[PDB]
Amino acid sequence: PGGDFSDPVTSATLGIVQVFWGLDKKLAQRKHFPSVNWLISYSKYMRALDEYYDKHFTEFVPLRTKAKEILQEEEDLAEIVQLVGKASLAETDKITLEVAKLIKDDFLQQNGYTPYDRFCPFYKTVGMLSNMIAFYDMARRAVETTAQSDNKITWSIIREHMGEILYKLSSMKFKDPVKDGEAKIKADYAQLLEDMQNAFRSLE
Amino acid sequence: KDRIEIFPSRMAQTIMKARLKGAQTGRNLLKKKSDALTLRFRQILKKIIETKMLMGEVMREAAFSLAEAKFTAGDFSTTVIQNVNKAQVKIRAKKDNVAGVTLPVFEHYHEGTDSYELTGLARGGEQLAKLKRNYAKAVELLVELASLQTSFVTLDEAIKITNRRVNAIEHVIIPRIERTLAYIITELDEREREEFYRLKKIQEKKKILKEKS
Amino acid sequence: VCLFLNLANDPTIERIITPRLALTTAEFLAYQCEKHVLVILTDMSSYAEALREVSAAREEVPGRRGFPGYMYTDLATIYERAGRVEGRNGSITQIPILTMPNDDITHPIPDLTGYITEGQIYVDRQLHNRQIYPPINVLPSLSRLMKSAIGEGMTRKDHADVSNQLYACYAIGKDVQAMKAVVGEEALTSDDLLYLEFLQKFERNFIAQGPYENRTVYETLDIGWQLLRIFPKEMLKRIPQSTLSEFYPR
Amino acid sequence: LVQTQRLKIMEYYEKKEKQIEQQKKIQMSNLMNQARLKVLRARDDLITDLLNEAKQRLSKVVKDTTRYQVLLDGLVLQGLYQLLEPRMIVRCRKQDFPLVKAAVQKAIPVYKVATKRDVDVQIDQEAYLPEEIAGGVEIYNGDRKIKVSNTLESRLDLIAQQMMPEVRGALFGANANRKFLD
Repeated sequence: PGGDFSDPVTSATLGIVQVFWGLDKKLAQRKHFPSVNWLISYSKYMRALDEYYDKHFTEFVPLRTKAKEILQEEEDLAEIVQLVGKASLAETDKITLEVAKLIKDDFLQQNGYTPYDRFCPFYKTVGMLSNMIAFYDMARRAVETTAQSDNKITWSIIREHMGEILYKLSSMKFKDPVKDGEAKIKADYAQLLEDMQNAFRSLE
Repeated sequence: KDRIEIFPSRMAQTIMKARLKGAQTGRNLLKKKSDALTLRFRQILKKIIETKMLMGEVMREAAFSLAEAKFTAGDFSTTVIQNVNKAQVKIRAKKDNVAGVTLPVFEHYHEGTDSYELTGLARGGEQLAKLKRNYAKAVELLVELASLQTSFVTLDEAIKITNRRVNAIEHVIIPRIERTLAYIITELDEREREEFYRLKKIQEKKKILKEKS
Repeated sequence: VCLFLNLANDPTIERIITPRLALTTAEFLAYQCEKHVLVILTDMSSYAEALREVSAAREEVPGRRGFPGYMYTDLATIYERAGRVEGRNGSITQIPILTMPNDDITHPIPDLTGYITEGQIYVDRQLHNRQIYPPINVLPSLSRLMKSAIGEGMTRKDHADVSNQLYACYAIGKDVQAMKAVVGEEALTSDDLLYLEFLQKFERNFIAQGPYENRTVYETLDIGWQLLRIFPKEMLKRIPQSTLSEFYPR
Repeated sequence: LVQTQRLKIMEYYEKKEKQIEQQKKIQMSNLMNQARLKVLRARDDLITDLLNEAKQRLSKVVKDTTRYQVLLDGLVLQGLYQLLEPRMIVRCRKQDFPLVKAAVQKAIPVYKVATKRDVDVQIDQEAYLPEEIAGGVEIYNGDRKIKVSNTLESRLDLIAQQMMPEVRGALFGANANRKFLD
């Protein structure tokens, strides 16, 4: 009756089912479409699927462990980002608000009538997260080894320098999975990784 | 003013338990954001009286040079008030925040003009530069005192607003959400009690139907 | 282990004789065969949803929050089947498990469990989202008989003084954890950095275990000491000085 | 860094070596588990065949008559005391009609001195107990709505299940760890 777990029907379903694709009404006017919450939504089929992911895909569970965490560290920052407002902040937190923003508009963002976002194949789904987590860990490894030595950097020297890298990392959701070939999409995500391994070596 | 308008139900109990809990998290920010601003507010008072005692020194040691131009050059005050066009020290403003509120702080600047490079060319100009060094490192101090009393009155106004906003939750908002909670747990005890009797009364009417048979 | 599995699609009367089959087996095994039995009752809030269903299908009238009026002396017939006994070498220690609906504590299933049982454990949600296993909160949790299960000749001599020292430094860090966001990193001293560097290693080494790593209690103190070496001996206030001389320098 | 590129490969082959050694203990645990079950089934088979010998030694008494007429005095009067209806009806086998009838006739006065009741108890000559049973009777009430199974196969089933602690204590020894009984 308005999005609660107090009524006897919603609370006595979550004691029975294993997947909860928890949707809210506050997170609907963003034109996000779905209204995914990803804080109260769970899935208890992660232990049963540790054999399918490790055999057929063999890489995905540590990226899924990290990608659920980056969207969680953003939440416990965002109450202070509203009230205090980005003034005296660490620079490892500015990664997990800009890389975390890149997930929330280019990975968990959909629109269902479009010729690229009515089907999302899973090899392209792990192909998009294979680059986004690599950009997060390379932004973290840059900011922690260049924290004391000489010419300490922030994020705001990278996003101005690497603005063309953040276009290819934002134009993965707009590649059509239907017209393009099956292997036409992984090579584009494997050629982009060397435009993400060489690009950081242009700053250091 | 005494209750937030809602009617007692099971769902409306969890929403006024969440809004109370969603207010206690706001006060927990503002209870310590004021003290974090008060943590910087004591240190400016732990700087302003210490800087004021250096002000009593520099205006003596440079004031012990005021004779060291006047025992030598006599009176030269008609030079400094009739021969001046452009000063040397400039002031540029700089913002430098603490904890969500900004603080405008004064910064030194070095213009490159002086209308006093040929002063003392007749009798002596070496004793003037002894005073001139002694007064310039007063302005190299008094730009820090003038920046310290201007970050005082920015943290003096931002603390006296946050408090009126921790107290506006402690004494206005959160007691109103608590008193409507103590009315939902009361009026729903009443709706269970009137349905205690009604579920009991239909049971005796089933017993009247069974002793007939 | 002797496993009693009562399903959800099985009858709701068979859920009410399930913890009574398990506790009569435990009272044979302990008070007549002198074993030490640990009795784990999983989801005791699902017992009380089957007791409320069996009660209303017995044509009884419900009590407070719809639960039966005898709910205090119905859980007590389950929970109070515990403890050691005089003249026998066995015991029964119970670990109930609850599911609080809407994280409510004034619900009558956690209200009466906290009314008969001694302490709580408090699996936390803000640790499960941050990917910590097991997600057990320390700050609200409590064992009311913990001061008798520890000590010399039971666990080890410093188990009292280590635990309340890690409890203080977990609380002082979590204030610094929120305070760091308010003022920033450049405004924290070399005191509030020892508590945020401990806090990154208390959650990922003491709390974090992994599901197959049986840390014995002699190894949960050496874990607990090599976090207490991030601080010098001038900072550890909860530990008395006699065992600080015996356990800190290694 | 030559140290570092060993360990990132070593962690891919300490992880595989922690895996199969876990896979070794699953095989040893799945076989020790069915070890206790296969030996618990070889304790159940010895019991369910001990009752088969008590089902065949039971039918070596129904061949007798001087030891079975005195038994059928028990089983009928045990049923006429359970029902206590003013008109009961006794079922039996085909060839066991006189041993039931001579047990009924000795019972109705012995009933009446013990209960102060009157009965019209008569033997059903239309429907028989099936001959594959091992003896005994069944006593109905007047309109055959409450029945008492006092056959010998349903008496051995009731007796033996309430003697299963005692036959276990005598066959397989005492419990080596059970100190008390209360």
